[PDB]
Amino acid sequence: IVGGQECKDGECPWQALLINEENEGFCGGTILSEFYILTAAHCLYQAKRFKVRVGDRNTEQEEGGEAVHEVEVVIKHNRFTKETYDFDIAVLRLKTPITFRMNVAPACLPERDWAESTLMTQKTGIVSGFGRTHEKGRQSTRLKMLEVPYVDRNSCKLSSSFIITQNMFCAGYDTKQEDACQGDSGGPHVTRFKDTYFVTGIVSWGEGCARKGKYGIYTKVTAFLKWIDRSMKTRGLP
Amino acid sequence: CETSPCQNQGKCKDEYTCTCLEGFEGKNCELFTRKLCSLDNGDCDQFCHEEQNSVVCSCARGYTLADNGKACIPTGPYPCGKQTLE
Ligand SMILES: Cc1cc2cc(/N=C(/NC(=O)c3cccnc3)N[C@H]3CCCCN(CC(=O)N4CCCC4)C3=O)ccc2o1
Ligand SMILES: [Ca+2]
Ligand code: NA
Repeated sequence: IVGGQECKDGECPWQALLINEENEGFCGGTILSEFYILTAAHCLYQAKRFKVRVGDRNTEQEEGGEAVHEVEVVIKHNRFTKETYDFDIAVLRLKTPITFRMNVAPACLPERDWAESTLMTQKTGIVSGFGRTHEKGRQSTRLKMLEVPYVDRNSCKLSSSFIITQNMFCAGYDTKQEDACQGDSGGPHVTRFKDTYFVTGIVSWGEGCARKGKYGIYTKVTAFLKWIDRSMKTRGLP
Repeated sequence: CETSPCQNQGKCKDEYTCTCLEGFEGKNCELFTRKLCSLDNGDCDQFCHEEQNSVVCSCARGYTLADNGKACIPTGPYPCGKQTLE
């Protein structure tokens, strides 16, 4: 995250971090329940093995209440398109359940029609992660969040060198130096409504970080609410 | 009350007071309480939708819809979408 602020205690409790075989974070995720994490499909191809850490605010310092969970089942959207990042969505089912506590809680999945009329029409949403704090810089060891304005679809398409599918949306700033960045991929974009945070996007891709005339591109969660529901109603091995 | 300052058949007392019929609010009963999702989210805490030209509210994971049909009641200390207090 370029700009924004560090998350305070309890502030970004649905953040998850995908950690590779070296224990390095390489992508984020969003906590949906005791057993399910939402992430980007493209992330799955960027570590041979990975696990999911929750409850971490500082990666260079174990601090109790952090926990690492193994992944039992990976559910990538079958229509993930490598060339365009269309359908950049996956769900992970965990081997053992998360126990919710300070800094560890799920974000709400909204109903689709309601989300389209009442969340996607708000001025802004909030993106979070441990990714780079500057395009040419390094991953944060501290979890950060950033308020990002929604950008209208026409503007989004016109800004982009690459196809913006109906499964994506733009958020961010034309020239203000604030954006998500590499390492934030897969993490939460949430939208507040009356004191409650609902999942509205998955950090997906961007041409650089906070470049003038470029926006962050997010997987549009509304297009996948039914798909997420099916993936989750599953509830353990038979 | 001589001018009938109370709208929609509200009842005027007396510098004056309006006692509104059900379905009306505002000082002068000039505001409808019934409304659709486009306005104040239908008075729902969370999800609003319309059935039969009528508002129905519902709640996300970790909540139950209160008997009043609008509020959402948490089912535990860590319901979805709330920053953690402790
Ligand atoms: C919301 C949000 C903003 C943002 C910025 C990010 N930043 C990068 N890249 C760099 O900033 C960079 C900078 C300099 C050199 N190399 C890389 N993402 C790059 C990473 C490198 C691969 C290119 N690629 C994919 C790509 O383009 N596709 C075109 C259509 C289909 C996919 C990125 O997505 C990464 C995630 C982000 O999520
Ligand atoms: Ca830590
Ligand atoms: Na920009």
